[PDB]
Amino acid sequence: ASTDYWQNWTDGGGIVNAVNGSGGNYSVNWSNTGNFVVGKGWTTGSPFRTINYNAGVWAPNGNGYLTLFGWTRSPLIEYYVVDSWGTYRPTGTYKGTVKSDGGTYDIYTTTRYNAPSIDGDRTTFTQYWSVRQSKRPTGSNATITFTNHVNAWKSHGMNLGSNWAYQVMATEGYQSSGSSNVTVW
Repeated sequence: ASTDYWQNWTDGGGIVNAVNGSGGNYSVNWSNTGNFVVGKGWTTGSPFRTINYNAGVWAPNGNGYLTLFGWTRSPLIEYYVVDSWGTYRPTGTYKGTVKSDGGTYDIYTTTRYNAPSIDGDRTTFTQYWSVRQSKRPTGSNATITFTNHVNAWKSHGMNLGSNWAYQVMATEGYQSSGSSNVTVW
């Protein structure tokens, strides 16, 4: 499907060279950054969407995530479906696991305090995570059947908001360097 949203946010630290390529393709070169999130997807997320992607390049030199990323409002929730990472595997409060698209993911919840949110400014919000137990190989056509995650989360009392914001396959980094090239559809 044609992506219609381009996500390019940085807290201003270091170098983040994000390129908005043709179609659903994008690339990022980053160096000694603070926190940043880049990716392509849809302006309005959906719990029934099936995300396809191919990371032709996934080379983080430190903390970085290759992950589905999105937000909902009412309540304000940031969610993730992490397929690969760099030197640090994200974790939090363990809830359970979910099997989807050939992999097994751990379900976690965390909370951010006085952190930047989608609406700008700072606030406290909850984060929902699905983190693969082992890194998913890249360079191949991968699929993320989001409904499986949404349903698994629901079974653990992890309900998303009623107002859906953007939903994208992104590259997120934190005080690191690296490169990535991803195509989303």
